Amino acid sequence: FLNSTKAKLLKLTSSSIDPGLSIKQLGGLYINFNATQIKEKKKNELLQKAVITPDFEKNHCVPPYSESKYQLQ
Amino acid sequence: ASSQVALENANAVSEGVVHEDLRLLLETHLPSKVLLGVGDPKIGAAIQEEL
Amino acid sequence: MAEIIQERIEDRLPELEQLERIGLFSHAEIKAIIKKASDLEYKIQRRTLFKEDFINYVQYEINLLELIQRRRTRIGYSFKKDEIENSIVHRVQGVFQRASAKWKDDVQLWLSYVAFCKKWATKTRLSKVFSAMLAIHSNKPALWIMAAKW
Amino acid sequence: TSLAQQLQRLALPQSDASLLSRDEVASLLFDPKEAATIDRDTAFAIGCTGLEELLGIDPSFEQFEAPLFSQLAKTLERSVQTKAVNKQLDENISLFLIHLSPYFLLKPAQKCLEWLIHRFHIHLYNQDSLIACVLPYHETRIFVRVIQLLKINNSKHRWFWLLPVKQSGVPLAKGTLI
Amino acid sequence: AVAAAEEERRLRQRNRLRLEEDKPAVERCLEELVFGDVEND
Amino acid sequence: QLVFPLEKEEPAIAPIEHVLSGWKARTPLEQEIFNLLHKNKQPVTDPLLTPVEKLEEAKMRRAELQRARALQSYYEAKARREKKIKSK
RNA sequence: UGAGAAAAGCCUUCUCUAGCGAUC
Repeated sequence: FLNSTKAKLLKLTSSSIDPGLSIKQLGGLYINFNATQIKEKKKNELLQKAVITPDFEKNHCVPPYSESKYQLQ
Repeated sequence: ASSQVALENANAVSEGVVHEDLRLLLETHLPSKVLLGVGDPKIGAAIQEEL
Repeated sequence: MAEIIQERIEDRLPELEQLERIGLFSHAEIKAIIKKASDLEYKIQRRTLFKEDFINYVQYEINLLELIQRRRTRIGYSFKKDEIENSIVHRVQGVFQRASAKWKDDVQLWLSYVAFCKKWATKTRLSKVFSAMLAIHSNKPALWIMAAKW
Repeated sequence: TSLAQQLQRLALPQSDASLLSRDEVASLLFDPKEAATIDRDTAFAIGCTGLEELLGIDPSFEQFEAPLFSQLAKTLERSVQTKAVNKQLDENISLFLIHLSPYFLLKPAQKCLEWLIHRFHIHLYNQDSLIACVLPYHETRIFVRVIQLLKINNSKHRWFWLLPVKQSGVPLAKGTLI
Repeated sequence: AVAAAEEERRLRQRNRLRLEEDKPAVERCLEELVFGDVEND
Repeated sequence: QLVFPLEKEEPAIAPIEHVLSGWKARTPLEQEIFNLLHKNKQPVTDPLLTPVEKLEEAKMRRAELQRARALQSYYEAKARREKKIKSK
């Protein structure tokens, strides 16, 4: 897709025009055109925001699972 | 591009003259019967003389 | 809420019923397509918007287009391209335009839009895309080269 | 309260209130406020990642790819199907939890358990299997979280004696177990 | 025009028959994306 | 339904080729390339891609447009020929 | 003032802003 021209099919020049940046250097295209990177990031960011943390075994009392709104206020 | 470029444009805007960067943007993306809105009457006359 | 989504599903209905006319798709397949299209439509019409929903919508329509393309060769039916394929391509172009308007700074979305325009869209539509790209991203020399290369 | 006793005895996991609303969501890994903002795709991705990590350590998990960690399991919801389907699901979940029990302290097992809780609501339908899976680790805090997932408030419930470790957030003592 | 419509109905049945007997492996990958994996029996 | 004002409005986004006409030359690089082209026959812009504001010079220009259209068909036909070979 | 007065824990009904959404 990045370099697939019809001039490549019908040879008219020795070499083609080179763009400095490539798809592989970047993150890559968001969609597939034949027979995911944001999904791992969303999974990894969600994983970092978890109640189970380092020193979870260290704490003596587990924080309560749920609180009523009145107690939180 | 840089802070020195920004300082040059700031002086030109204050004096009311058209900088080369400003004309580069205006000539490229404006079709050529066109209404242009500017905040300064002095820069408006200068643009109308150049373009 | 569901009024805009309902408008879009009723807009999607005629090509589905034409596909049922073709024999390309069965009635249960049409029902499943309607269900998944509604499910994907509900995500992109919310007050809180994310880019991955637009990406999933575009990918689903691309997959549907590929499936239709594969089945038409086996059937041998080449009529009524404009009723179905052009409508789907127009809807995908509208989705891309909304996504690019919402997120201008993302170059990857712009390049995906360019790729889809190359594969499925008229050359003048791709011509309009480059002008929109170079208008706000004129500080990147590589984008100038890509437009000149095409 | 005689009507109230009859109604509370007539309650069933199928007619739970949380099935019909998203105000509260039960989650092993997240607090309910953040857990109510998670799409099914994200939880499915976490479960698949956990199972893929588990496959490296132990191969024999591959048989759980199809019935529990596939698209068919993604679309399936227990309440819609009959009792035979629920019984087969119970057998599959019990087998998978038996396989999970050695690796429960590891994170991929926690991810798989989170996906199971999100999709099949095993804290309501498979209390005994979950307790059997988590019981040998009663000295840990993740055990306290799993107990906090369950609802054991009624004094006539089988697991009522596990109530304080839910209310106070402390591990179960071995003397009480004995 | 009724006989013409009856001719088209069998044509739909003939096209529907041919698309179901033989399916390549690539197509089955596509159908799960487009239709999902739902069993109602 | 009646829409006011009655006069029609052009589409919002110009498709590049229309924009290319508006630019002129001020850089010394452009001046030399501009000068060398007009002393010879080669045009600055593509006639078919770039529209112009709606005697003999018009007739020969029309012949130039017909030839330019002829080359585009010739390149497409040659592109079709190699595509058929690769399909085989 | 006079379902006296005072304090704690649960449901019900509702009020304000503030972002966010309207770009195809």
